[PDB]
Amino acid sequence: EASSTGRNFNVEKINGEWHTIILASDKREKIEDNGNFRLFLEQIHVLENSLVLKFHTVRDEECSELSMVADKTEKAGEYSVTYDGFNTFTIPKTDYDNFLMAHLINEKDGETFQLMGLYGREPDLSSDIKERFAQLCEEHGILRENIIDLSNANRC
Ligand SMILES: CCC(=O)CCC(C)(C)O
Repeated sequence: EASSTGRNFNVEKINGEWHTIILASDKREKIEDNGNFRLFLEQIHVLENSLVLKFHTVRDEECSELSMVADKTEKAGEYSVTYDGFNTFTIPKTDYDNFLMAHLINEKDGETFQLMGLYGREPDLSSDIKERFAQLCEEHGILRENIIDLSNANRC
């Protein structure tokens, strides 16, 4: 297990397929049925100073491809991407082969909100990992009512 902000982090290892398992935010509407941030990650392609992120959005079961590139910032293990405002994110924890936890801060017109996600190499993860994710969300001030499990709706 490693953190993108640590020194033993090997970016190249998060390359490949991933799935959105759980999404959480202190701004629930952002990840609800019609939210701009209810994104289902499909793949991460690691570049020297960037990350190519491929997702799909869903509207009444219809899926649409979406891609974007996040660039490294001045801070180690942190990336930024423009999407409905300015976003910076880090990877507080991942084991490379099974799960990945992300933490993002969005700033738009003086307004801010944070989003945290749990991603898996498989379309679902154990309840222990999910609970461990819920505990990290708590530490960031995000309550369970604002945590949404999408493991049963992440496929097209
Ligand atoms: C605009 C980019 C996102 O919402 C999701 C970022 C990750 C996959 C890092 O959590």
